[PDB]
Amino acid sequence: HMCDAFVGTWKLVSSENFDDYMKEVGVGFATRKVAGMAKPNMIISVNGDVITIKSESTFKNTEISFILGQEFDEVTADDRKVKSTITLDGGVLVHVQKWDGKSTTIKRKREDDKLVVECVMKGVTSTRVYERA
Ligand SMILES: O=C([O-])c1cc(C2CCCCC2)ccc1O
Repeated sequence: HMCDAFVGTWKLVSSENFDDYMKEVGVGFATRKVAGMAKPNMIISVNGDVITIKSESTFKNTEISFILGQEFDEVTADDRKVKSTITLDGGVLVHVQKWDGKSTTIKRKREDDKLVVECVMKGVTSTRVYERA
């Protein structure tokens, strides 16, 4: 019952500063333009202790599965090879990615009927709001 309020299928409804976030992370121009245009569906599910997050769009379809607090190796949609740990902190899913001595944090929060995603790198924040599909 750890992530009950996050489970379901979610669709992007608004975005702010996403280009700038992608630039901070090091994403190249063509990828930023195509990924920025994406309208992803985020599908979150839980089976026992294993959480699965899928992100589907015309840009890329990705899937991660994990156990809270347990590190994994992930290839991101922009093809970074990162070491990721996802934890629950005060009801917020906190996803930290480390690679090449850099770090970024992606927080997912339930706020009213929305799932709000905040992506942060070096003072550059992007806010992505999803609603139930
Ligand atoms: O679409 C999203 O909402 C979303 C996308 C990403 C990555 C996409 C590829 C480039 C780096 C960011 C990270 C978190 C997100 O929440």
